[PDB]
Amino acid sequence: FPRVKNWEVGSITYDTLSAQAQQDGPCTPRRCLGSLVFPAPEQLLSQARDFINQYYSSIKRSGSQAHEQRLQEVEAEVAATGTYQLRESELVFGAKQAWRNAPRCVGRIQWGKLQVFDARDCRSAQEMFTYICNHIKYATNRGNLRSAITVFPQRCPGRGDFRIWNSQLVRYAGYRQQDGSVRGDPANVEITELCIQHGWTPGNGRFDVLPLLLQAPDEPPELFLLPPELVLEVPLEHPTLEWFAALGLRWYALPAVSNMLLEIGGLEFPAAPFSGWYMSTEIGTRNLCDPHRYNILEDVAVCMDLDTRTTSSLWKDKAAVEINVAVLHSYQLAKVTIVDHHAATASFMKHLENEQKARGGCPADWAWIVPPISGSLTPVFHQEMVNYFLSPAFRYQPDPW
Amino acid sequence: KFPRVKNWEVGSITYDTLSAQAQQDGPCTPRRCLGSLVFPPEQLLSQARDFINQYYSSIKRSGSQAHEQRLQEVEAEVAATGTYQLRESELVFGAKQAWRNAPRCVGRIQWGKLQVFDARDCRSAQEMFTYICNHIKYATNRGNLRSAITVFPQRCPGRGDFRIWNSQLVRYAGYRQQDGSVRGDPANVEITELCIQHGWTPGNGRFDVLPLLLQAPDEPPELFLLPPELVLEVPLEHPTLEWFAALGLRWYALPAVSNMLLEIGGLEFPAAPFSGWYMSTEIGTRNLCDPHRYNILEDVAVCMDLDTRTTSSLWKDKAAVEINVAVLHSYQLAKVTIVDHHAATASFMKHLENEQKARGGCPADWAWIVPPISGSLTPVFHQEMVNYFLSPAFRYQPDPW
Ligand code: HEM
Ligand code: HEM
Ligand SMILES: Cc1cc(N)nc(-c2cc(CN(C)C)cc(F)c2F)c1
Ligand SMILES: Cc1cc(N)nc(-c2cc(CN(C)C)cc(F)c2F)c1
Ligand SMILES: C[C@H](O)[C@H](O)[C@H]1CNc2nc(N)[nH]c(=O)c2N1
Ligand SMILES: C[C@H](O)[C@H](O)[C@H]1CNc2nc(N)[nH]c(=O)c2N1
Ligand SMILES: [Cl-]
Ligand SMILES: [Cl-]
Ligand SMILES: [Gd+3]
Ligand SMILES: [Gd+3]
Ligand SMILES: [Gd+3]
Ligand SMILES: [Zn+2]
Repeated sequence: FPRVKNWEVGSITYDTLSAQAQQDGPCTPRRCLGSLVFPAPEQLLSQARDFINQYYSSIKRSGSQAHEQRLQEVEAEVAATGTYQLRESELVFGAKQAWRNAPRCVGRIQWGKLQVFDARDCRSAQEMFTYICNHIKYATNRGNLRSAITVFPQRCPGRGDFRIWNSQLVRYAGYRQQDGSVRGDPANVEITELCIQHGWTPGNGRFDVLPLLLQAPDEPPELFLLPPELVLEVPLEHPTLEWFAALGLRWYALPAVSNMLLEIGGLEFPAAPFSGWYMSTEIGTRNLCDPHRYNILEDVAVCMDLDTRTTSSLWKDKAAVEINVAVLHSYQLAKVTIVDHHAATASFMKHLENEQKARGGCPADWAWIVPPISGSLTPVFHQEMVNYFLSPAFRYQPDPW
Repeated sequence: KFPRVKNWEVGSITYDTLSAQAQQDGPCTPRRCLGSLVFPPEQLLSQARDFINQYYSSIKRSGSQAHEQRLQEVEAEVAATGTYQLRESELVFGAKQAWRNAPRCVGRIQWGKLQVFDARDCRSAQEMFTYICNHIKYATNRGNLRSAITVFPQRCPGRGDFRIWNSQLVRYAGYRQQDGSVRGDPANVEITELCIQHGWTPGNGRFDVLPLLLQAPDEPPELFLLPPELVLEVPLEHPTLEWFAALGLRWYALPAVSNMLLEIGGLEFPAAPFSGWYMSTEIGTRNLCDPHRYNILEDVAVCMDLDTRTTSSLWKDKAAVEINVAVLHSYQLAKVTIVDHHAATASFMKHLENEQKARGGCPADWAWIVPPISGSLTPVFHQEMVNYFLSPAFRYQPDPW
């Protein structure tokens, strides 16, 4: 078992949980690919049997009558139907484990506090849309955000997939420009083009909320506009730099990932959007300061009267810190849940300790856990981590187009 | 078998064909990634053969004249003596290649400009001290730093090793207390306790330069007071924060690692101190602000009148940036070579493109290349990287006790 050192404290643990890692990752003893972003009945039975084992351990009924009977129930169903159905309590437990197991999520101290909406009876894209609106309404909760997931019907033989084509429920349009630039969010150029191609009349602002493209099985995707009142947003201002408000920047309250696959016990839910709340660096650092995103860093630094002609002034670092301050101030002013990178990483350390006692380790992707600014100022920088895949899990999946 | 690697800023794709040559297995497996961990008889001929082939290809002389001839003499040397000695030019080429191959080094754009001092005819700590002193004075060069490595005699059985006991040639003392805690540098509490144990008169301050412990084969170590005019230091001041000087902070000009083991063509050099020049985050962020190092971050924030009562004021981030400003300002005013993390990472990207063409890839350790502040503000953050082991190499080794 790998030994894991924390260099700030000097302490040492062994990740015995990694030994149970089911699926395989991208590294070998020849070479590490840790930094890469994107790395049959008997085998369904095998995954199902293991998850069922997990569930019955969690309810302190391991090896019980009910446990054996559920094993045989799942075997009979797979033999007879090629698949099987989760009980509602198993789905709730599966969804929480998927969050708990997500190595790149720094917010996992909260994994047990998750609201699971069971939309496995959903029938169409219209019903899907209503479920999604209710998720957004509940999660947003007028700024006091609540973690949630809505699970749409599972992949099953004979029918197509439910799919949300959008990568998040709230996304700003990215318009390819006259001269070749992008107006709005460049991360969303492709989904923006798909939306117009599917009948959306575009806007031309920098913060135009996209419609949803919702796909029912064996159906073309269907365009749905979100009611403006469900989409809570936060104008960005800076507590001391009054000119900052004249940038006209905004961001939305709810981070709701909608393009990932939820796998539980070998069953695959290709549509299962989940939401929590933002860590301020996602917005302040990545969304606003990535060169390939809104790319405001230089314009802010010029306004700050920094010397932008030499890197050694650290104008980039200074302007990025004030952009992050503005995000935190703006969300607190608006009374919208947000966490800074110091508090989030400090809570993730408590998660790693809880997980050490509970399971013998914690799958964690150092390069995603450490924030994109002030890395070594946070405790996770000095924490060695073991990255591996546990199931239940959220997986990436191809775009449906 | 050739890992695809993407740069997410530009969207460009390369393939790392050089990874196919990786000899020494790393710590990662398909089951788990350990990339974030700091520290994870005639086989000598295959390593020697391989390194000689490397030498002659780099000078367009493969399969010709001196190549075969040199292949035979290394065979003969090992057959007769059980080892071999490097040609001077091979020693030069090997040191440069070990630097070039160092995955954690962001400064490898400089890898072709390296001054190699050949101390292979050394004997006794007194002689080492003279070599180390020539190195320091040459490398320092009145602040116009020049990269340099002094190569002490190789290892052979029956005879003990040459070892420099200090991790670096310049280290500040760490003195324990009537209460456990440390005055000075806590990274060096241990070598400070050894020097004191071996007869050194300790100081009282927080920036006392430690003396050297130099070890000849099979002889106990000898203390050596470094010539005080040979240790160039920089008192730290801030361009606009006048009180920053009064904090009494200093750092030394020359980063000279003196505990790593140079391996070329199967031969091992336990004493081969290499030096270059600092990247400013090394001092301003890690050495001064790590909680287990000088841990000055809150002291500067108090002086800046920052709100240390909430993490969301980003007082840690603001103080951090100013400390880094003060390092860059002080070193520039003292006319001592230094490179900020923006310039350094931009040059590393240049290096990768150079190495893609010259060798089909480059071993890079993402967690070490990305700077410890403002990570995603540098281009290397957005570059996927492949980590693997090539020879010749700088390898870690046990403390000589
Ligand atoms: C409650 C507060 C939450 C916080 C503060 C938080 C924080 C984060 C952050 C900062 C990331 C990195 C995203 C990026 O850099 O693009 C992330 C990734 C992730 N989070 Fe969390 N999250 C929260 C809630 C949730 C919930 C409720 C779930 C699922 C039920 C979840 C599952 C995931 C997954 C699967 C990823 C990986 C996404 C990927 O690989 O691209 N998170 N989280
Ligand atoms: C010329 C300017 C140079 C710069 C700016 C530079 C920069 C750096 C930095 C920032 C690190 C990370 C070390 C740490 O965080 O503790 C590093 C590591 C390293 N450097 Fe360079 N370096 C330079 C020259 C050299 C030279 C001349 C050599 C050898 C001949 C070298 C070999 C290494 C090695 C082996 C490591 C890995 C050490 C470790 O893993 O702790 N560097 N370098
Ligand atoms: C539930 C949740 C909470 C949170 N705070 N972030 C995310 C999250 C965000 C992004 C967008 N990035 C460009 C920032 C990408 C992902 F893959 C995520 F998982 C998800
Ligand atoms: C030649 C060279 C140049 C440079 N800029 N740094 C280093 C360097 C520094 C440290 C100390 N760290 C705690 C910061 C550790 C290492 F292993 C290094 F290699 C070496
Ligand atoms: C190429 C590199 O792996 C990539 O930029 C990663 C690094 N770490 C990250 N970490 C988080 N949290 N989010 C990200 O998008 C990334 N991107
Ligand atoms: C645990 C983690 O791997 C460790 O703190 C590493 C991360 N990256 C680093 N990068 C550099 N350049 N130097 C370091 O000491 C470290 N420490
Ligand atoms: Cl986002
Ligand atoms: Cl150092
Ligand atoms: Gd004002
Ligand atoms: Gd303008
Ligand atoms: Gd006062
Ligand atoms: Zn790895």
